[PDB]
Amino acid sequence: ALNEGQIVTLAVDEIIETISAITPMAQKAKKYTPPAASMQRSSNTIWMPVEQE
Amino acid sequence: SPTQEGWDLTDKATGLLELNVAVNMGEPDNDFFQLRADDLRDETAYRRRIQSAA
Repeated sequence: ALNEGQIVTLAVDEIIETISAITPMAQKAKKYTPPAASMQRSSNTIWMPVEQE
Repeated sequence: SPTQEGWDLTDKATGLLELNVAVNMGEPDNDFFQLRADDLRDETAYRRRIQSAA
């Protein structure tokens, strides 16, 4: 009784809700997005800057 | 000033000491650094760099 679009929509919605609820610690840590956007090369060894002194 | 008591105070305002303290501002405190492309790519990274400087 489920068509393909509803399958995709319900699956994505449930994944998002469940991951965002039962993960309190991952939400407290800072989120970083690297501009590299590599493709299936284990990404890269992304070298992240640290605050200057 | 010393205690000034009585109706007549002749030549008692004069002679009081006025003392000063000196401050030397000197030279400014600088934070001289380079702004790179990753700092200027968006507002948040630039704010992070400027926050680190300040």
